[PDB]
Amino acid sequence: SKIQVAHSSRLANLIDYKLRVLTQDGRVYIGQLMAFDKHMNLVLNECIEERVPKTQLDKLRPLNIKVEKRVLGLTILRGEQILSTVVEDKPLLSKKERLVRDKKEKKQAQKQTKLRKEKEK
Amino acid sequence: MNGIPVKLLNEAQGHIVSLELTTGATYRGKLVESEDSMNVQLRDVIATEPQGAVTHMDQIFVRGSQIKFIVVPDLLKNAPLFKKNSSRPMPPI
Amino acid sequence: VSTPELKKYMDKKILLNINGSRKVAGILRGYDIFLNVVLDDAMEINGNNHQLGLQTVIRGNSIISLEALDAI
Amino acid sequence: VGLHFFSGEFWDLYLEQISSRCTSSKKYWNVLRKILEIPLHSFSKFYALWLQRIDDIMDLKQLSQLTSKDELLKKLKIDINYSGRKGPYLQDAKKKLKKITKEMYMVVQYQVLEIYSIFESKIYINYYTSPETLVS
Amino acid sequence: RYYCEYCHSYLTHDTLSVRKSHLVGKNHLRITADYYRNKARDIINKHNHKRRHIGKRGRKERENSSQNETLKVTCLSNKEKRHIMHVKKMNQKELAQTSIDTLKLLYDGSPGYSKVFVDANRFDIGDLVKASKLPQRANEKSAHHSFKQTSRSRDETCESNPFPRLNNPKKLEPPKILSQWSNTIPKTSIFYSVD
Amino acid sequence: RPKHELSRAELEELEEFEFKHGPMSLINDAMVTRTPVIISLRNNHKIIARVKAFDRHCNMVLENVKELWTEKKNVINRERFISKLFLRGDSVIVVLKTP
Amino acid sequence: KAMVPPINCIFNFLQQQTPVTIWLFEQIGIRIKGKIVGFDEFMNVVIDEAVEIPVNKGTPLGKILLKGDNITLITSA
Amino acid sequence: MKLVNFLKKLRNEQVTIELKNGTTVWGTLQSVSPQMNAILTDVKLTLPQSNGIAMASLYLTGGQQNIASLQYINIRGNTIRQIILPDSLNLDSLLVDQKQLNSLRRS
Amino acid sequence: SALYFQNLPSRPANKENYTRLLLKHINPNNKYAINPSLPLPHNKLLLDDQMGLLEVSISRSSKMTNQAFLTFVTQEEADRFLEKYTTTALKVQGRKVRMGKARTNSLLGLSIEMQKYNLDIKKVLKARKLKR
RNA sequence: UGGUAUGUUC
RNA sequence: AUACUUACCUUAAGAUAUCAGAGGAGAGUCCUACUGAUCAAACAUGCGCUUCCAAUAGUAGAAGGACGUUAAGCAUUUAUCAUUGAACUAUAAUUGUUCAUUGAAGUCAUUGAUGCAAACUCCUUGGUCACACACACAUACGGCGCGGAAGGCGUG
RNA sequence: UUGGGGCCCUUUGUUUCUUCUGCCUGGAGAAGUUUGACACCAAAUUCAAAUUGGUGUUAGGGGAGCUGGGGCCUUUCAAAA
Repeated sequence: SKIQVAHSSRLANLIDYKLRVLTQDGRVYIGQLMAFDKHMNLVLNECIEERVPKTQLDKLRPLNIKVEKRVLGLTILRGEQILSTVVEDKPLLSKKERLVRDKKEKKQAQKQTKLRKEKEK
Repeated sequence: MNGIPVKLLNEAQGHIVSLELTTGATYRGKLVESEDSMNVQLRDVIATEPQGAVTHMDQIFVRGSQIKFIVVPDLLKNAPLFKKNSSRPMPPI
Repeated sequence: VSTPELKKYMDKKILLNINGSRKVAGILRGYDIFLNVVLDDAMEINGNNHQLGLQTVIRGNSIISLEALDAI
Repeated sequence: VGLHFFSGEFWDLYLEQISSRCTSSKKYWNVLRKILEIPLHSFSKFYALWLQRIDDIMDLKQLSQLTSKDELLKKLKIDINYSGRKGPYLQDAKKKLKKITKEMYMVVQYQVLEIYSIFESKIYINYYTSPETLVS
Repeated sequence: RYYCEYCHSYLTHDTLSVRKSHLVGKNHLRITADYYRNKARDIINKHNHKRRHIGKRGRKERENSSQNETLKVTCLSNKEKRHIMHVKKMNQKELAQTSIDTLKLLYDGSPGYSKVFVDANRFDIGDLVKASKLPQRANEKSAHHSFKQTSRSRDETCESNPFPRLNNPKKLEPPKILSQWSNTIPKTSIFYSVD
Repeated sequence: RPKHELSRAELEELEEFEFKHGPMSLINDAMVTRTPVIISLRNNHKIIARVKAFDRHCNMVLENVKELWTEKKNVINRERFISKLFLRGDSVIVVLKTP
Repeated sequence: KAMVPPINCIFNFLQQQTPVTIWLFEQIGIRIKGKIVGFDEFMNVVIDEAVEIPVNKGTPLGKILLKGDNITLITSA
Repeated sequence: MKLVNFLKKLRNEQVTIELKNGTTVWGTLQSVSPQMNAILTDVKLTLPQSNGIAMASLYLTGGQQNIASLQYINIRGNTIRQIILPDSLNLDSLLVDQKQLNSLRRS
Repeated sequence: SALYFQNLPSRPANKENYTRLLLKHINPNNKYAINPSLPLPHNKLLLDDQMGLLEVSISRSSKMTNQAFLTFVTQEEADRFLEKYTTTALKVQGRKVRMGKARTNSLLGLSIEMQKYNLDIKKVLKARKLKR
């Protein structure tokens, strides 16, 4: 889908990407990751869960496929019953804009620590 | 140690969430008290079996390994667990 | 690590479900950190009835959830 | 039952379910436009939602959510695709739609005020007590 | 170790009995509720406008648009727009907090008022009301209010209050109207109403 | 003896002692005498191959793999020769060593 | 009365030496009847005088060290 | 003596992976977690001759138009059944086990 | 048999993607347009599309970034093209195109007509005179 | 050598 | 905010990239602002590199949807068992046909569910950019404009 | 400084860095800017007002000086033909 996912990136670098994560059933969840852990428990913002019916599976066996989509919103999915994750869609704001946003967050956090040091005195 | 997702599951205590089990039964109700092992307890539970029918339990308690996922409300979209550069105000000795 | 919060189910009738249908209704006498459930006066419920002895202990691996049949 | 006089809770619940479930933001306008012609008791909450949702508009292209473009071109003499400085154009749109809403508000206000001040301010019991009760 | 992201308070080794007691205390409740209110207010109040795309418009559109008319722009001073936006914000929050409560006060003398509308003898959600009473472990919270409770029990029957008009009811509230459009009310009523 | 109270950083020596004188005597004999073994897996994938390495999870490196399975519809046997393989100990049902 | 943990429940079940019905996994699995003589922390239960009956003609089995990962339910027949 | 460190020395190796569902994945390795959560790029995956769940998992990953060509796939550890390495790589030099050599020298 | 197409979209950075786009916008439900990841056949001095549309030709020169050329089987396919459209703006990505008969036909047109190679030598000599 | 939460008086 | 009482708790460890050589410290271990090589991160930087970036010489269109309409569209499929009574086909726990008493749960949905197919409308995204409305190409296309988004390779 | 022409004003709180005055016969004026300031939410103190806990903002473009790096040309030293 001409996204060109990064060639040397991991889960700390794939954050806030619109993932298309596959499970053991095939119940594909599409949404933005915002956190993970050692067991790969993924929170998913604006997530949608898509499946294929049993009648559509005969047409899928060797065209249009009518998938069943349900809307989950902000969910938190476990890492046991998942199989694979890919990157489907890029986020809204770019890498330089995320860098400027992270510098603003660091400056705001340093200002908050200076405010806590001023309130402690 | 614990991690961000179990802290997020412990964050939304006392809110209407929706579980799905590994069998296919979807629960929905108010979370009583979540744990680090995700063995979560719900109240005013409405249940949908994988056969299709809908029933109502009063006080359910599901084990964490038999959970497909759980849906938190959308106002936890903006949480301080999601902040990457939040500094730490002087941890004690 | 953490003991599960089954303190509210101390003297109440519960109903365990086992793996898609085996509904064992009993009275919770005790638990562990493994969700192994001790039930007094167990009863198998099928959609018929079957009695399961005086006391029983049920492995937490096959336990999915449990309905609190009695009011709290 | 949707034409009930004291049905403010029903229509508040139905607009809440449309605003929570629907994502196209079209059925809410249709139902609220229907409510702005129904003589309800608690009616000014729906007019206040209408007036603050006119204020919550973002561009001229959402005026097709209200009516069709030919009814805007004929009755209000306003075009959706009129490109240029759209500031006072949208302000004049808000003023003319507020005038039409004010006229329909006067009509529905006279109807509800007549029904209340003549009829509905006298009936005190609206429930089934018993077969042994007495009504004044 | 445990750190509360809300209260900015640390803790000892992570005990469930201490962490459970931390989410009940009033300071964590105040900080958490204020943080959720401010984050919801920020994500409502953030006017994420679209990035504008201006193209080189057509010739005949320029000869048509620059000859029809020129509209008038209205604009206000700083204190006027500040007061108007503050009144609009208080109107939006009082519309978001309000709800129609006519069916509760309109079926007040109904024989099943103590089984549905009392909200404590309700069947499905009455145990939730009876569970968390907020048991007021402070003596000042129990000694502050000195009014009656008026707790209607479920066992109230139709024998009590047989005639609803002898026991003094309330006249129903009038249909409220918009104060900005209150000058167009019919000033002459149809019938003569006294008092 | 409890596992957590043995020692620190000397558990690898006990793991090697269990490797030399425990149930690992067959995976050790196959990697030093280069004999072919037959591993039956949890999806009928029988592997005839020589063992190259040992793991605590029974993760086994196999060289000159001749694998065979059976499709039952009707009954056919399908085989494949794979040069290098890294097999997970989850899939392993049983390991047989020929003399 | 009091709390009875599952390890002490199996320990009292061991002391009393009641007749035991041990269930297992689903339809492939076969229900066993016997008497408990030993167990451990991973619930590997040792049983004696074992007669197996399938899910709805029993055969004797002897003495069995039944592993933990297939044990589902234990009752006193 | 975990052999995941053997796969950590297998960066930029063009391998295949048969999963437990039955899918064969042809692609180059980029990185692998010590819990064997392996990421792959320049991937085509194929379900051979069936399993309808595996066909659903094959199609519902985007980029089908039954060989599915995908740019980047992370694979969880418990879904890996087996991984086939290229025969041109020398196993005698990549399995030197320098951590095991340091553990033997520390004894 | 070359046709000059003018007022075409400017910048798709790949040439074969613009070829797929143009063969999609000439006729819907084409054999090569409905199926991506298909190797485009090259025709040296094979029918690629129906209605006689043989191939296209674009360039990245700064003087004619928008407009491009197309070539057909023969003059009859071009006459059928201009008799099927007959002064009607065919739609592409956002704009209306205009077609015409070019003053110089394609080199593939010379390969078709002469085989019913000197002009390539003349163009090489003209390029040698221009690059001097 | 301490932390979290709660109730009184100034 | 100070002062005091009460309820719970008072901590799994070790380490911070790898290989080779030289020196020092009483076969094994540690250190070197010690030296060479590989790898990782950060900041710059360049590769006629790889992909994409929406008409305005019009009233359009690309990507993703509608949890939107026509649409109750068209074609199919199901909507509980047992005992007995008046006849009964009948290997069943009278299964089948018409009517009923009784017994246990008893998804809503039949305007339901699946498949098929077209049209209309509306949402989020962009460089809606700088010159020109132009005759190039077998070594198939002067990729030799200002940038932005994603990525590869190389250097400090 | 004035005048003319073209575009934009959705900047929807009419520039959104903040405050005040003020605007479509116009697009402006004054002040301040990281141990500070501005706006808002929640509360008990029974109007207003004051106190406490938090949230978000403090921006964009151009220019002089300094510095890091990339490319070309010139001068000088050391080494190899």
